[PDB]
Amino acid sequence: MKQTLLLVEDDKNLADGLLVSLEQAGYECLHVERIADVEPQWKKADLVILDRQLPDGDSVQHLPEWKKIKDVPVILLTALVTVKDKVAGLDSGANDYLTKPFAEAELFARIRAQLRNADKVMTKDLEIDRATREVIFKGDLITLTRTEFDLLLFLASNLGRVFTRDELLDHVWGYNTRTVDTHVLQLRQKLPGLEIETLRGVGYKMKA
Amino acid sequence: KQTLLLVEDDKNLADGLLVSLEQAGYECLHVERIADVEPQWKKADLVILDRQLPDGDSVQHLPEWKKIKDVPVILLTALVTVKDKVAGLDSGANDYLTKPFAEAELFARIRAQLRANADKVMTKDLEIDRATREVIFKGDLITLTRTEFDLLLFLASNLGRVFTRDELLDHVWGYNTTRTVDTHVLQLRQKLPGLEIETLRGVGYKMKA
Amino acid sequence: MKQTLLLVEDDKNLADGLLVSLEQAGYECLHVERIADVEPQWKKADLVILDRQLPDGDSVQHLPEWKKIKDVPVILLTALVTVKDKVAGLDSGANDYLTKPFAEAELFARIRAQLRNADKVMTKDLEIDRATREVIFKGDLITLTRTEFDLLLFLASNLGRVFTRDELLDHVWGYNTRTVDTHVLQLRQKLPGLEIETLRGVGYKMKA
Amino acid sequence: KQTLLLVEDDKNLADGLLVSLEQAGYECLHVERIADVEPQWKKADLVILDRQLPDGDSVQHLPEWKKIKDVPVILLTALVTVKDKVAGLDSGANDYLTKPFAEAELFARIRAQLRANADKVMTKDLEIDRATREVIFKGDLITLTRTEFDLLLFLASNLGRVFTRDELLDHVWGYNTTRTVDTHVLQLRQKLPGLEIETLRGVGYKMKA
DNA sequence: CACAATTCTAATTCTTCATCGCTTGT
DNA sequence: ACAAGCGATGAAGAATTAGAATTGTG
Repeated sequence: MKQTLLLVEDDKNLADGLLVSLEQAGYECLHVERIADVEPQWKKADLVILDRQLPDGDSVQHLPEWKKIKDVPVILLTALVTVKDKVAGLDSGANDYLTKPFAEAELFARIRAQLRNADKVMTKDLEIDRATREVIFKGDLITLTRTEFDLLLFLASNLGRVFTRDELLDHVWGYNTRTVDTHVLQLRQKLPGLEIETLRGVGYKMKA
Repeated sequence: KQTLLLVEDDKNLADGLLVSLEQAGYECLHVERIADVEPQWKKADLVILDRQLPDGDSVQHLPEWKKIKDVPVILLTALVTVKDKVAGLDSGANDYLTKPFAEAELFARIRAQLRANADKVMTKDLEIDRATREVIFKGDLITLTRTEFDLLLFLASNLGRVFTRDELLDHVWGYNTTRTVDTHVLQLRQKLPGLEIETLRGVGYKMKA
Repeated sequence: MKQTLLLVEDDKNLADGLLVSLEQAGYECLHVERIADVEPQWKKADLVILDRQLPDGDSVQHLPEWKKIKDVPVILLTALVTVKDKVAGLDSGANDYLTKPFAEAELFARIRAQLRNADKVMTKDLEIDRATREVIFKGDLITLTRTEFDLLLFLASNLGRVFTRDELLDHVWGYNTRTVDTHVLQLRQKLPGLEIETLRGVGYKMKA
Repeated sequence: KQTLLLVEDDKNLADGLLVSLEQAGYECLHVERIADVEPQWKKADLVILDRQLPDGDSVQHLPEWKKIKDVPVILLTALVTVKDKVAGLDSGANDYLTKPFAEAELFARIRAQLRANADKVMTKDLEIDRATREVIFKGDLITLTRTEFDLLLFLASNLGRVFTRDELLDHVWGYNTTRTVDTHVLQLRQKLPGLEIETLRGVGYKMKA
């Protein structure tokens, strides 16, 4: 019961308030205010909420080439009026729509219904299927726990990315110190040929 | 090719919208009552429902239909109340419309939900039949309750797909009680011997084969 | 030990969805749109939410006589952001203020903060404290269940009120048929001398 | 008679605000560091706290301060994001205010929080010492783990009252996982035989005394 | 009265935390 | 070599599935 999430919005306290309810909801969040920054986080993202009027042009015009990267449930949430925009937003690749002042439970409903190969995460000699929660290393499946599988998968999708151990507490356990090492050592000592290059202070990324 | 379906008792606008939809390329199906929905649900690849039909409300019968063919169910009604948009979409509904609608708004929500036998299952061990609502494990006709008959069917459709106990009370029961499922499988190990249901610590339950 | 709630807002959509994620939350709600309609819904409540934009005048000018009845946590929220209005809203009896745009979680945080003699609701030969959930009837103490005690004190606060059998179901059972009859019998058969006057195939009511 | 307190390292702004309260008449205290924030917590009927402090954060140590006296508190900080606002309010706060503010705004929020031996307790058969974390239950000396002492602590504080297991996790354990309390009382019947703990099937637990 | 959800309850599978010692660069 | 930091060690305290009569109920 855990997936990923993305956000795009320039509004300040409304993009802030929404991302509090979702981190209280249990879906990890990425927040962006520049189309120049949406290319990095797209592959990481399984879902996208968007706004229409923004810097670097109208976002819907920059949309379809990101759809071309991944078939991702994309919802344009924005203040605008015409049904012409509804056709403008949904003739292209898109899978719903909303509008202006709204209630936050409305958005939570339209995205909950959309939640219900691409399901794999392949890196180097490793197949991770979360529909079964099984890992394979050179044709060998080793069973892990819900927390061991969590940290490994977050770094099975994030390649070459380093985050801090305090950040790993709030990214593997969800919203609310030395376990990070004694269990990544549970991983090294139980997965022969583990390719996690330890670092100093700041610590963990996956080369490939 | 492409097929669809619709359910509407109001005559003038329904007849006219399927005309423009028959003018459109799609081949069209239509009924006026809920007893006629289950006949052609299968051959249809997309449906259009309403909340105010003659023979009752369409949501109470919905989730059984998505478990014969999971096709995009687009609700359409005069109920602009947001609590319907909640009960609808948190039942097996994808999207809504407004009671009057722009025609190109409707189609745009048809393509957007199109671009992105069925009664018999074949578990290597045994056989399940949803018509007679029974089970045959190596010849034995096991006696189950509806609760324990229903949780096995949603799992036999997605075997090997482990899911948490919180995402099953929203899938066997109605969406939106208590903490129970641990005892509902314990009875199925008690009466179906050697049934491959692996239990994971802190994760969930799943069927391997 | 769940409790009550109340709402005063003429704006319909933002009062529509606001009560959704509260019914999703687990507190029953009351929906008002006139100050002449605010008077009757007060005593039954531990909490009160209020708007300053109302038909039939300024809501703060009808405020202290509601404080007289019960000292209730009554937040305010409006398009009036002036600290002068904050002094107006808070010199008089209240506990908080807010702003038109928010996270729905801000209210949720600012209502969980207020929850923590008046615990009782007392009727004919009946003493019901919700903090212990024992019934005292003519002096006798008698056991109940989770739902038995919940519907008994439901009709204990509501004097002479009548809800339909379907209305009693969604109220005492989780959101989103014959038991209402058989359980009110497990109420009569438990305690004799209970003024549940059955009506015409319709509803039920506790008179006094 | 009416007392209150303040916590801030900022020098002149704190000086001008406590003088206004002394101009307001409310007898007040002030501490500049967390080193002495704990001593004078008892004498105050209200506390104004700032998280921006040189010797660390304040919310990370908030709940044990309220756990000694349930007096309302207010947070004042340069962190005006809603994620900081809800985090403080959910971790035991009682109100909130922005960083740059007017005076009567504070005052009106001082009265609004005013108009509506705390270390040892003695109950039947239990004579509890919270400082040394020891209990003498029926003549014997009992010593168990920490969480099993904070659990019999908030119950020993609000005893005779029931609380659902959901309302204990955010009240005894760290908020800002269900099969636990069902087992945490079990060993309380193993180590404290004869404890006066009734249970409510479907509801929470309580101490009968 | 049948059916179902509760509390035990009993025996494990996992986090977290000190301690030595060990891996990086300073 | 020194000086922070990072393997490892292996526990002990949390969770985590399994039975039995009880309780509640649509």
